[PDB]
Amino acid sequence: VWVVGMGIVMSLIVLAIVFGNVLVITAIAKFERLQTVTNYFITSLACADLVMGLAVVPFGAAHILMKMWTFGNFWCEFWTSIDVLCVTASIETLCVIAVDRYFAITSPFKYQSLLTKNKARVIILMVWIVSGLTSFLPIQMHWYRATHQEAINCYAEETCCDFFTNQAYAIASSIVSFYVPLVIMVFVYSRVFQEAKRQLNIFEMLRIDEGLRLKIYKDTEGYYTIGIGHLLTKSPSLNAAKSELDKAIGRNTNGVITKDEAEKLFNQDVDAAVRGILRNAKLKPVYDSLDAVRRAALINMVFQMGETGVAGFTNSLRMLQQKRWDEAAVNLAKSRWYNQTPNRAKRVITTFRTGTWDAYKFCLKEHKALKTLGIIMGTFTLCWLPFFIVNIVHVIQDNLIRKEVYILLNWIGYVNSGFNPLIYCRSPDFRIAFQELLCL
Ligand SMILES: CNC(=O)[C@H](Cc1cccc(Br)c1)NC(=O)[C@H](Cc1ccc(C(N)=O)cc1)NC(=O)[C@@H](c1ccccc1)C1CCCCC1
Ligand SMILES: CC(C)CCC[C@@H](C)[C@H]1CC[C@H]2[C@@H]3CC=C4C[C@@H](O)CC[C@]4(C)[C@H]3CC[C@]12C
Ligand SMILES: CC(C)CCC[C@@H](C)[C@H]1CC[C@H]2[C@@H]3CC=C4C[C@@H](O)CC[C@]4(C)[C@H]3CC[C@]12C
Ligand SMILES: CC(C)NC[C@H](O)COc1cccc2[nH]c3ccccc3c12
Repeated sequence: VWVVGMGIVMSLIVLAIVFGNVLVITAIAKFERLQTVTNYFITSLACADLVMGLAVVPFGAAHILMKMWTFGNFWCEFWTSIDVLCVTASIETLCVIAVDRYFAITSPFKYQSLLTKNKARVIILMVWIVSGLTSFLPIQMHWYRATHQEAINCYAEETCCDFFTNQAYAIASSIVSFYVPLVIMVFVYSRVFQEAKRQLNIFEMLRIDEGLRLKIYKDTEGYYTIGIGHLLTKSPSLNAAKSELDKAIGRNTNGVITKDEAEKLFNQDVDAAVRGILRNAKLKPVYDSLDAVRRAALINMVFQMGETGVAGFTNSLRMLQQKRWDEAAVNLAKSRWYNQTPNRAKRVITTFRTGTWDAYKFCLKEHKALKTLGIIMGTFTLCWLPFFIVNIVHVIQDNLIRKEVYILLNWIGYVNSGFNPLIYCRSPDFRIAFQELLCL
């Protein structure tokens, strides 16, 4: 009675997919900084969604509104071949991203790919080549067709294009195209989240709660600071901070250093804090009585307040040595250090209390980047898994699943093509990128 409301919602979906994915593709094409191995795979993923929104979803909406197929038999064997192609090439790309992110975090070059940009193009071509054989060869050679009468009536009729497949195809094609790359993706990327948390480091811990500024700034106390929380001087003079900066770097800096020399200062200060923990008589027994995680929290305090200041927590150092983490967490809260900087002290106290990195989960920028990739994979799973689960259940018990439920679940996977550009807005780098492109 009212197909307009359904038709308008469908028209807004096609527009959101074409606009959103062309926006992602152009950002990677125009900006030199975005040319990376991951964004190459993002382009392959965005191209799959673009062909989805151009050549698949519009004809799928016309098929629903007209209750028939008005584009002929040739286009539908193609429309179905393209539809299966974009879903296969999407899950395989995600599987390649999860595997590529695994080797990046297990390598010494943490968060950086072991592939060159030319190898990434070779993998993408192979992905579409293998996906092309999986999607086109069964459809064009008619390896999918069923044998019953209702299916043969739809094949011989040009105005009917319901996707009837035999049970062997619906079982095999779902497993080889979707389930196998999905299970590998979920398993491998589950390990990336484990390694990111397990390989969490005091150098990344201090980077999180003190940031990085390669130009001179003032900290919460007003003192001049540069790098990763490297105190230059407590004097209000700016030449004094600049003069002390030149002595540490060995160069007239004018208050500006690079990241290569900012980390060298950071590595010096961390070693200075550790060397001060071992020399101090009060901190030495506590440090030897701690695991690697709680050792990092103790160096975090010494990094911020100095060796003499951390030794002042007389009671807290008793119980951190006495393995009584919960009691030490309360005394650490009752301190000027908690009142001064509570968000940092909260993360340190939690580290002392739980002995884990729960307070620094997804705080590092690279770990934020890995979380968004997890949302792309998780949302893709939630949108297509009900459809593919119903595929298998329909094969076992044929009478159970109606086509109204089948089309509904298929379109939940259809709207997934527009979610990727929205999820990429979690990145400040794409956010700046599309602001430039949209001229905002
Ligand atoms: C070595 N070169 C880099 O690392 C450049 C450098 C850079 C920085 C700032 C502006 C520009 Br222009 C370029 N960063 C980039 O290439 C960023 C790095 C990044 C930063 C923060 C986050 C997060 N928190 O989710 C995520 C990634 N990549 C991205 O955003 C990409 C991306 C991939 C996966 C999830 C979300 C975003 C693309 C999203 C879609 C369009 C194109 C980007
Ligand atoms: C038969 C028709 C309908 C299917 C459409 C196939 C198209 C969209 C496929 C075929 C080859 C694919 C390309 C293969 C290699 C690359 C290199 C990479 O840096 C960006 C993506 C890009 C450029 C792919 C995008 C999608 C692609 C162009
Ligand atoms: C296949 C038919 C039916 C639909 C239209 C296909 C379009 C969307 C495909 C075919 C080839 C694709 C291109 C292949 C290669 C590149 C280079 C890359 O650096 C940016 C994306 C870009 C430029 C792709 C954009 C999308 C593209 C033009
Ligand atoms: C309107 C119909 C044609 N749409 C198809 C789905 O969007 C995507 O379907 C699949 C993608 C990848 C592998 C697949 N194996 C199948 C077996 C039966 C039905 C769909 C699929 C399928």
